[PDB]
Amino acid sequence: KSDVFHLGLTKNDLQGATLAIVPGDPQRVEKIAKLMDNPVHLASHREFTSWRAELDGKAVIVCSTGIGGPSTSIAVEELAQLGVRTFLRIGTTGAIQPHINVGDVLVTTAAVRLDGASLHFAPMEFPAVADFSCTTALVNAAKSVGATTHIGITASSDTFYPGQERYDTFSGRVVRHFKGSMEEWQSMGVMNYEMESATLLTMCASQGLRAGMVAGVIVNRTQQEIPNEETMKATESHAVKIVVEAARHLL
Amino acid sequence: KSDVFHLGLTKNDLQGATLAIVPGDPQRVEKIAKLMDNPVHLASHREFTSWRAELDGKAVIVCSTGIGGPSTSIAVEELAQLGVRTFLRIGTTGAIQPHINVGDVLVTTAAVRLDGASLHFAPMEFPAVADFSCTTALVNAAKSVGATTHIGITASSDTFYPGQERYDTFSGRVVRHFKGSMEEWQSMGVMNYEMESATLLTMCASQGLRAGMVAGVIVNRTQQEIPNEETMKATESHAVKIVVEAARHLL
Amino acid sequence: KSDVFHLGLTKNDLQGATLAIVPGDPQRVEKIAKLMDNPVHLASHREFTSWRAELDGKAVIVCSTGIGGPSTSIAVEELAQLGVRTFLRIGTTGAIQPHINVGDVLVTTAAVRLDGASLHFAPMEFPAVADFSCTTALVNAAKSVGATTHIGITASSDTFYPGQERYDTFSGRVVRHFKGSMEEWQSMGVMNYEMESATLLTMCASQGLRAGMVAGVIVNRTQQEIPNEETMKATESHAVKIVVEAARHLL
Amino acid sequence: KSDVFHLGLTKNDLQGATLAIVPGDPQRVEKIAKLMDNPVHLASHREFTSWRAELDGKAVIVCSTGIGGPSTSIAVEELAQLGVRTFLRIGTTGAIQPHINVGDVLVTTAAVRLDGASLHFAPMEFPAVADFSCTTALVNAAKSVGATTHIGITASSDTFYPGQERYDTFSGRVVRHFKGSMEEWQSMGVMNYEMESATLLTMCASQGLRAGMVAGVIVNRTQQEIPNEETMKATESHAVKIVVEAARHLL
Amino acid sequence: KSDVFHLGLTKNDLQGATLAIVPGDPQRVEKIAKLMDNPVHLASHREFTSWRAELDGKAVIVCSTGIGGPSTSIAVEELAQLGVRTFLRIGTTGAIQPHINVGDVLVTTAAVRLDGASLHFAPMEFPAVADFSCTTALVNAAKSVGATTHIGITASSDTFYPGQERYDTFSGRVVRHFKGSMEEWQSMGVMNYEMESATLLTMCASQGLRAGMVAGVIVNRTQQEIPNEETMKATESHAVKIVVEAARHLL
Amino acid sequence: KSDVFHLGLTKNDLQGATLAIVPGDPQRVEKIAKLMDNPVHLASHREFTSWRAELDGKAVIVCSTGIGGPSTSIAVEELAQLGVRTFLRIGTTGAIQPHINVGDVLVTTAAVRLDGASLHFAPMEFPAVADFSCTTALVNAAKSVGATTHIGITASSDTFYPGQERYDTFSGRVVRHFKGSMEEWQSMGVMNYEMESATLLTMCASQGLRAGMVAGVIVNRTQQEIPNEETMKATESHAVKIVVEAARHLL
Ligand code: NA
Ligand code: NA
Ligand code: NA
Repeated sequence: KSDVFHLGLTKNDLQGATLAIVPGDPQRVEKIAKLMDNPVHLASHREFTSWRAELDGKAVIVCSTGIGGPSTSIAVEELAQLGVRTFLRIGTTGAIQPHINVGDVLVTTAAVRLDGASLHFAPMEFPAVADFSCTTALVNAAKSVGATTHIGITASSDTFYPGQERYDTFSGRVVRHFKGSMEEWQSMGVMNYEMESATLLTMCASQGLRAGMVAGVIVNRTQQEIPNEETMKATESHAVKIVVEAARHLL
Repeated sequence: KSDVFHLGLTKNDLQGATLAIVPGDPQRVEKIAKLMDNPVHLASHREFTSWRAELDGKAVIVCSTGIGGPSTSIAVEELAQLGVRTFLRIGTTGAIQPHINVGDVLVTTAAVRLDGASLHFAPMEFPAVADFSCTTALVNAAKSVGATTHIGITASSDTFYPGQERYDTFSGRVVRHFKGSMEEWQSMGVMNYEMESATLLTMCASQGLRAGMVAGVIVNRTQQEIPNEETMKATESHAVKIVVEAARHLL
Repeated sequence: KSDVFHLGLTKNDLQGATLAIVPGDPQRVEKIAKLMDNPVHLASHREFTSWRAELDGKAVIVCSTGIGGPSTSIAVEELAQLGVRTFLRIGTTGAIQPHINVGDVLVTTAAVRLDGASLHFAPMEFPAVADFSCTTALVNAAKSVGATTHIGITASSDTFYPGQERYDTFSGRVVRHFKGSMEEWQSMGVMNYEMESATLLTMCASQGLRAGMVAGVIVNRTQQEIPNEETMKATESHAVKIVVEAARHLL
Repeated sequence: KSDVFHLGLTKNDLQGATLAIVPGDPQRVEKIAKLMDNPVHLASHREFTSWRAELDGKAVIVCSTGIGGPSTSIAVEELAQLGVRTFLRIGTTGAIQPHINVGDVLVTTAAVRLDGASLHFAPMEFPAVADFSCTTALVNAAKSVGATTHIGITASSDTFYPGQERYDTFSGRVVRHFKGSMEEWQSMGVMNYEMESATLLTMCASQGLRAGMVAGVIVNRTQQEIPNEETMKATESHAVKIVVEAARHLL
Repeated sequence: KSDVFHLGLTKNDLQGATLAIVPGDPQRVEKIAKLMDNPVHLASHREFTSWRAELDGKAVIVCSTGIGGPSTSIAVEELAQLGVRTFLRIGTTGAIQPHINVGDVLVTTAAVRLDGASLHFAPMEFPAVADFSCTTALVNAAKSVGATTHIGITASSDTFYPGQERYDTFSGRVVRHFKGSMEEWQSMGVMNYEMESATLLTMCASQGLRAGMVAGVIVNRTQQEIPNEETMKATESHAVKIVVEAARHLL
Repeated sequence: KSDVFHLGLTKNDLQGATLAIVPGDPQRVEKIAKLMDNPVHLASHREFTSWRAELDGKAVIVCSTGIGGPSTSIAVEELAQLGVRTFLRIGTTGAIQPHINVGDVLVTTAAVRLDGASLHFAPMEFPAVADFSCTTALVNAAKSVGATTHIGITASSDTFYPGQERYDTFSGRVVRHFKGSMEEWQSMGVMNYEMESATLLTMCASQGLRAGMVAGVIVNRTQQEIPNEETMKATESHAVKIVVEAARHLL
């Protein structure tokens, strides 16, 4: 009954939308859609919850990716089969540089490919680079709403734990290749870790699709505080504001 | 109030469970749990839906992993922090060998690592191999219900599309190293594709955890039919019966 | 005059044998054959000594592989051209885990591929995994004769010295990639080192042949004692008993 | 008497310059410098010819890199030791996409790393990405002079011949991994080949330096014409005007 | 009673020998030793048969390596522990270039590393190169007996079958990365295949030992004839005469 | 007007020359040519300065390569299109072994491939090995003029700074893969670092061209002195004498 294998959507469901905002968490989709006009629930299958809304009179889709490159790759492919050509990722993230503060915004120009799915689209030599128009719209949007913004490289990991050098785990073990890797990325000016951008950016850049990514900083691993839940939600809302404002300039 | 970062579970929720049945789809969790005694919904956050039930008087957890190694690695880690030591993967799958029929059951001895998350636990040379006791229990359980069973190697891909050499896609492109890859795996006796076992098996085998995997066949790509909804349901139930029977012998 | 390039055997020499027991040392072949009925010498060319015997009325071949993947790959290929479909490796080995004692038996489910010849059959991503029927027969055989058995992963090295992190050598040097590697394997639960199983298991698993491996523990590198020669021979004989008993269940 | 090993320059020679325009050809340096105020020849050693000039009252250096990552890496390092923090690459290039015409301008967002020197600064997974402020200034400058501009990915090769899949050569041979590579890059949206950007961008992005790249199109390999000398000169001047205008906004 | 783990030799057995002639086949050792003065059998264990003889009044050892890098690496290590510093490989080989005729002699300057054991001594980027003094002595010796000699690169494979692109095998399959590989080596001027030189040369070059290799051509795969037994014997003797003559100048 | 894309040369310019001496520095070419008869300037384009001269009545070309594999690869290809079949590299170099003294001569048998351009001609497994005739001529020439000569392996790096483990740099950073690499090469008997030989030797050895390399030692990194400029020039002249004398024996 669906037109795609996983999302549970038909072409008609999108009502001509060609831009998607793609958060990770299905439970966050509704909140984003409600910033815009006539928000409606389209489907919820597996980790993929999708809502439609209208932005300056144009249909947009908000669709969750789940955690990681593999589910992200399914969402992007199936949305592309449904007519989406522009993908904007919104998230919240840690930072790994001392000058980046909680509440700041990160716009990702390109990703360190510590994932597997990106390799299914392009060999490692190929850059996991964002579309310039999307990045520009995100930077301008952040400037417009008075954000403190950092623009640069993000490390994109297939794991939350060892790939980000976390040792407070069941085994306490980090495999050799990843032990000391965080210090390496820090030394090269990498801003932060997350888990989807290498796949998203590589997939889009090699498939004629436009992608960008913005995130709000909720923790800094170099001066690590327990996040205040109110502050997290405020930073999340701030990043969501930026991604929607950027989308307006990409329609 | 959660004891873990993603699953929204406490140690108390598990009531001493040390075995988890782990399907991919959150909506499949309830149906598996309800085959056992005193099933109770625990939590639903992101792609992770968890239920507790009782098997021969012992608590067991059913928890979804989402699609792909990255979310699987989070579920396994956090379940391990909550006391789970044995993980049984249940799924439905296609097959890529002519002798494997729809309705047959596949037990996976090891995976071809076409993923990224497995590398965050062990270098590529390390085998993505199942635990012998889990594999034995699954094979025995399949025999007990009179299944037609194939035991062998599964190719575990970070993508549904190019990594499984699908061409009916947005771009119709498959990157060089995956072009012709399906024929290679077929020639080497690989049974099927799926998207989580390389991570699950590598992780568990390198972290002192036990893992096995069973799947019901719903399609064969060498003799490809549209699956019948009734047949898929019966195959799902057949495979679920096998995984629960295996769990009985692993408590 | 021979039917194969290296083994010095004809098809008729095997008298219908479809199972081979494959030790490393040519000088050990006769001893194994003599456990069975009507043992006869077939050939001795290079490192390949072969004997025929009968097990429960069926011809079996015992053929040495020499040390390493390359000569093993020749033996397996040429035996396969002579009708052998099942290969059981028997050896004696060190262990690298504290809980494994001298005189214990190891059944290998899969190998860490620290060899070169396995790559000539399958890319690194492919698992060097044993056949489930062979592994089951070996586990059951070990259980039957009262062995203390460990089941799991073996590191399979192209060298005896640097690849197993031995420093009491001519140069005392271990190349960077291998320095500290033993600790890595130990941390991942690897049981032991040997030198042929990655090739044997990868070759067989990718070529439609069945293979398994059992070994007797003669030394433990974590609590390292000089082996008593009588104890070594007894452990060797015990492992040989197990491999022959397993073979009976694979005919 | 030089402050650096190769360039033959002193700190004093730069007169406080912190921005460099870096063409490949030493003979191109004078022409670029003479577009600005008070141009002066500084030094010529090996492939490194350097001139100083003034732009809006501020000192800027023009320095050639030679062909390839290795000489580029020397120039960037030694210029950084002399106070340069911003590097703008100017070149002329072919194109490999049908929609890109002779006389068009290419701004590079990131490079495919088909080089070796980039690996001496960051592992392959790290993106060879341009600085956002530099890329923005180049795009804005191109707009200011009314250029037809394409913004995207460039393939950066350590060779002119096999790495760009040229067959009209001494041997007519292209090694396996480069045979068919051009079609791969074309399918992934790559604009053009050149020979320095992977090193330049990776180096700068991992060392806290800012880099961008602009190039004028002189030939298109999908519709290959012999370039007219007059047209090439005009295109060179057009691109040089763009890089100088961008430099104005980066001082 | 042995001083080494595998060879069954004592320091005394060598009587001060510091040069070894190392054929692959244990049965070839006696014939080589008997060309020199006072030949004596030392030991035969596994694939390692050793004889001592005298050349211009000086002790030399002839010791077999078995097939492949792994057993070769054991022989070289243990001979080095027994005082051997110079290793001369003697073999017979096929050729893969049309200009190389049966009965010709090949002196190997370096090897293509299609093995695994070489990597246990040096990373892949390190050249599997022969010692200049050994190569010179072999070339001079070949000239002294009036050989037709080709000097160049040999491809050194961990397998006899797929790594040398043989298809007349059990499976008839050659894994992707070896399919078409022979044509690649031919185009690059590679003379021949064998199975030990990558390990021998890499090991020796990285461990302060001297190694060279000479081989007599018995077949040419571009103009493939069944070898005549008489011709092979003559070619063997011709090559053995060369290796002994070279040894004279390396004492 | 030129017959090649970069060198600015025609076939006639070479007057039948089939041997090239290839230094790095364009400003050094004239000095080398003037050792021979009738030296004349042919062209100076980019980093490629070429002079013709006559050696024992035969035309020879001296042509600079610039720094690095990429420009070297252009020079070699274009000279080959102009009829050059033999390439002799002359340089001055550091040494990394304690026994090598300033003023000594190094003849390179093969290179460690720490470059990128070599991979555009042959996969990493292929040896970056010099031609035996060229190496022999260089060794004999060094012996003839009373040089103190070391023959062996050179590490060939795409960078001057991090690839040779230099820390007195702008960032002071050396990427993980290269940190501690110098000690590794020293332990394997590598003589020295330079920047072009991996490309030159790999390219030539795989393309049917003959290449060799000789260098004068101007510094030893293990007992590091500031070079005396007079000593440097004398050592340079000594190495130039050797390369020209070798060329006489290769015509
Ligand atoms: Na997921
Ligand atoms: Na062997
Ligand atoms: Na250059």
